[PDB]
Amino acid sequence: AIVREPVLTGEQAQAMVEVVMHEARESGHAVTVTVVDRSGQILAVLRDHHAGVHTLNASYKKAYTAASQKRETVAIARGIRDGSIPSDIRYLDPNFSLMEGGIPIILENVVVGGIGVGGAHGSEDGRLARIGLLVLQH
Amino acid sequence: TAGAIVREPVLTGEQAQAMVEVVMHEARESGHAVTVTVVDRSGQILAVLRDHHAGVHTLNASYKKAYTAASQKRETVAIARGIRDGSIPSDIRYLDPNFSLMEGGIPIILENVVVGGIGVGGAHGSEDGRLARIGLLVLQ
Amino acid sequence: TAGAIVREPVLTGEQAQAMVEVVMHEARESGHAVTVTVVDRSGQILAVLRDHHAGVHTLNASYKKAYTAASQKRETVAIARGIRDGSIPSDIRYLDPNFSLMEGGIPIILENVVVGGIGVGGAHGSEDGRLARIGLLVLQ
Amino acid sequence: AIVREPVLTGEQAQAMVEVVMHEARESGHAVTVTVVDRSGQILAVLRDHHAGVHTLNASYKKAYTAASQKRETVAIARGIRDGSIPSDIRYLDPNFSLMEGGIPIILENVVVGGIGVGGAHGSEDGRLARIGLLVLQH
Amino acid sequence: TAGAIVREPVLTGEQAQAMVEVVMHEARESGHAVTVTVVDRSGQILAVLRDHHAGVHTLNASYKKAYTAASQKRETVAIARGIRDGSIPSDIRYLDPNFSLMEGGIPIILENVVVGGIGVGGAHGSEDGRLARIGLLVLQ
Amino acid sequence: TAGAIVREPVLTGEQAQAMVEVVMHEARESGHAVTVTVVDRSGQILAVLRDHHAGVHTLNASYKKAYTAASQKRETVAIARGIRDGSIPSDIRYLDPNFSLMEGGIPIILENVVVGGIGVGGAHGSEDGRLARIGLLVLQ
Amino acid sequence: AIVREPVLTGEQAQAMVEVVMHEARESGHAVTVTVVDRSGQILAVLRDHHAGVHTLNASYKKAYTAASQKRETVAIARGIRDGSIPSDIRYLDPNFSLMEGGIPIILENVVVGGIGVGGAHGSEDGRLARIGLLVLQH
Amino acid sequence: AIVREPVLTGEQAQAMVEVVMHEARESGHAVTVTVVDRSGQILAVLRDHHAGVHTLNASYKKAYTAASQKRETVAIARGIRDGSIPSDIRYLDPNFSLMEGGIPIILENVVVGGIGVGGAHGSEDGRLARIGLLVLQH
Repeated sequence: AIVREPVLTGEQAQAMVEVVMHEARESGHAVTVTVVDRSGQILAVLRDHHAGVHTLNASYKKAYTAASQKRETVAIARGIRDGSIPSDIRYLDPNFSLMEGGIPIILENVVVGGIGVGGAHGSEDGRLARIGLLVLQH
Repeated sequence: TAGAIVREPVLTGEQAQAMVEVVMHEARESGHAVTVTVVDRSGQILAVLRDHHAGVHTLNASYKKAYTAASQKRETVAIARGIRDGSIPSDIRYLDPNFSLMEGGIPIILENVVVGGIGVGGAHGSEDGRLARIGLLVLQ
Repeated sequence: TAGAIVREPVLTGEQAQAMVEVVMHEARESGHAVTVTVVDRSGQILAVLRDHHAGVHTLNASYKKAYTAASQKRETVAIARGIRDGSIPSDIRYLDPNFSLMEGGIPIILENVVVGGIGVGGAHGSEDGRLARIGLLVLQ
Repeated sequence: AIVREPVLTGEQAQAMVEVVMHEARESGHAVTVTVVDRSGQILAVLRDHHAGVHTLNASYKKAYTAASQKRETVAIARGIRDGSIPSDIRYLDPNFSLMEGGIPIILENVVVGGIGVGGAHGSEDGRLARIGLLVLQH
Repeated sequence: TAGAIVREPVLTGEQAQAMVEVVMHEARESGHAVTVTVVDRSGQILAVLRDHHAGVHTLNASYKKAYTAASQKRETVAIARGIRDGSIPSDIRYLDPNFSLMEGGIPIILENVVVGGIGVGGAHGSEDGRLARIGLLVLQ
Repeated sequence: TAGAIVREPVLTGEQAQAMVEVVMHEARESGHAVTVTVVDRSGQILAVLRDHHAGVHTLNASYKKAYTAASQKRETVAIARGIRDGSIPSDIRYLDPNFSLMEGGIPIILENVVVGGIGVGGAHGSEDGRLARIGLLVLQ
Repeated sequence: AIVREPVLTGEQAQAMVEVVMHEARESGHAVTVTVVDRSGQILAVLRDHHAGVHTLNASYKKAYTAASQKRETVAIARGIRDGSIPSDIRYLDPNFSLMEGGIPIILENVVVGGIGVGGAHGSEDGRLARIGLLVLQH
Repeated sequence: AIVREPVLTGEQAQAMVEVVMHEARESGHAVTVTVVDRSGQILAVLRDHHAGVHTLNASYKKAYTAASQKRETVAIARGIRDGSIPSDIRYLDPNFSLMEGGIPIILENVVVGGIGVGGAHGSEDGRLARIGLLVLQH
């Protein structure tokens, strides 16, 4: 039969990046935020004019990784460090980043995409990404 | 800004698998050595089957056609005809490195939503299209 | 050899964000499913918004148009017309893998300096250009 | 003179991926399985609609690696860990993955391709890949 | 589903080596600076020899021709002629990034099975084809 | 098989530097915003200078022209003219991803040996060629 | 309103690479020096005819990395080694190099690009890059 | 003035690969040997029909690395291991491999290219590469 599941909308992606960039302004950070769809393809990007261009790749990779692994990128890093996850996870996919700041996006229990932030270093990247995610509480 | 949760059909792995299986059966019965590729709605592979006597280029050909049909929401043969009749600019060829405007890609539609694409390469022209259409039949 | 420090306008993240927001609003009001991309003057993305019903190719299409307009300092539609009228050699198509000579990219200018480019894909031809122009209006 | 060797057929590749996806259903995992030919080029791929897109790369890389190295990817990982294999093996080829789940395919003592599975983590990836391989017992 | 074990000829490293050696000898005797490339049936290199006075582009040219001939199972010159006479759509050019539809690639056949391809670049047109054919002679 | 040691001229870093310096001086005096690129005989960069008002595409344009001229051992403008007059097949465009058959690349020759290539982009057509030629003058 | 900031000029990039190559001559090293703009795109490259072609990539990556991270590449290496920076910083961007020899270029307190040197190994690469940077004192 | 230096000829590259493949036959190994020019661009490749396709990349990367670094790839590996070479050398260039089997080619004291072998594992790769190099004694 035909399976129906939530799909992450352009409007939802836009709302997330807008909130993240507002918070990044407030905290004085120069970042990029990226939201990807279920299959890792971009729905939204916003970059600050003082954010280095690496933050485009950092944020995309984190979003992609979280969307595909269905776990926060920080958790994967923690898992390699404590020996529970093989370190070769790093090389599984050229779009992988295990730096903190990627979070999976779930709607009605289905993974529908990912959000990633780069430019503020790990802790703040994670804090900002979470603020984006929380726009979609349901 | 965010709006409501939107739910849409999803092309399942089982559906993609059934499509490639029926296409390969028809290709063998018809005398063609092909690759058939099914992609999701974002152009990412769900299924590939290649005949060992199909050239490796058919991996690229079938993928590109499937990608193109999914993204353009049109059959690749229709785009080819639009380029020829001047209704579509020829520079469409260079818009995306995964584009192929050769016959054999068809969008996959469930409940009026484009959920993916199917592409076939190796059967030359019209037979790639016929084979791709065979794949769609398994969803009916 | 080095000369003096030169200061020029910078397209801000806020400006790029405002541009993509207004373009997406207009696209939805107009009946188009698009991606809009804004790049800095070196062709590196500042902002992207994509409609979930816009094909993934529109990511590439909009980026390429934005890149092309920023680098060439001309609207992509003007380049397309120059190729057609013979004033621009067709091999311009192959000069850079990020080039698209299809309508919908426009340079972004502040205080007479090209500071970036905007590109739109998914609305077919003239509407991509109209939408890109809407983005420029937010800077005025 | 002219050397003749087995060649992995499309039918064989198809049979392997079908069995793997059946078993993955039964075990409740969302994976991709990929089979490659002797020269690392795809013959078959099947992905579950809940499997992240990284599993395309993971499964391909594992299949490619096993086909070219003529050993299971898990064995290479084990060998780096115990110091018998130099760690720079990781960077020899951009298609390499030393994550468990790639197995070489042998017919009549000749390496004819590789099978790889990604999406279930190492142990289950290996279990699933083996089920695929066993279709070709002779 | 799996069927029987199928055995086919394999182009050996010794055969590929002999082919490139004879082609380079003929090229030097003929006044050409070339690269000759032999690929296996999946388009992966078995042998390359380049003259130090052959431009590096001849690495790409010879590889692409060898790949194309192996995958298409036809001489690249035959494909070029089909594009010109309208029997082959020109978009074949974009189906695979390793395609070259310029003369100089020929499929390698052993016991009626395509086992690889040979390509030559640097001798311009018909001489690339003649040189590629010289390589085939060593298998007889 | 190996033969004798062969010695040939080498384009030095100092020579490549002098070439790009003189080209940039002439470009500024002439009213052009360009990139000039010099490559070694294997197509690998020795020198690049870009004007901050030259679009980033000129990095690719100048490199491709320099590469093409070094590898083909001909001026890119001569290749462009050969395509137009039918003496060179148009598929030369797809032989190598670093090819540009637009005017502005010239081979660099020392003691009758091609030792590299120079390419210029950003000055449109004939001025790219004139600027590239200025670079050659510093070797005399 | 409209923000105005310094932009690294072609003339400035040229002056930097000329000075670096003069010093490299004097010290007997075969290097490449690369200068990139604010967004990591090349403004200048000079390579010695005895410098290996890897120095093109080395110098570019170092320049890019320094421009985007706003810190010297040597500092990032030091930070991974002492545990203050997560090692996965290495994989954030395919243009990253944490080898010594990249330095950010600042004009009037704004990061406007990066300079990188490769071919002399770390210490000398750093020394040469600094000589380039010092051309722009203000 | 005009500098003249040796250039590695096609004939020299051919002679090297022929000797290596003869020795590989004799030793029962399935390898690829690659010779690159001064700027890392291929002059010769020979692969055995039982050598995995990764050996194309392995041999090229080793040849490229040795040509550009002007030292054997085994030496670089040794140097990272003993702490004399920073480990980030691995990421300087996408064509780098620090696996044993790459050797620089020198003519009249000038580095003119590199030879690399892959498929026999490190020690034998190095032994085979050396046999190739020795064709050019002068």
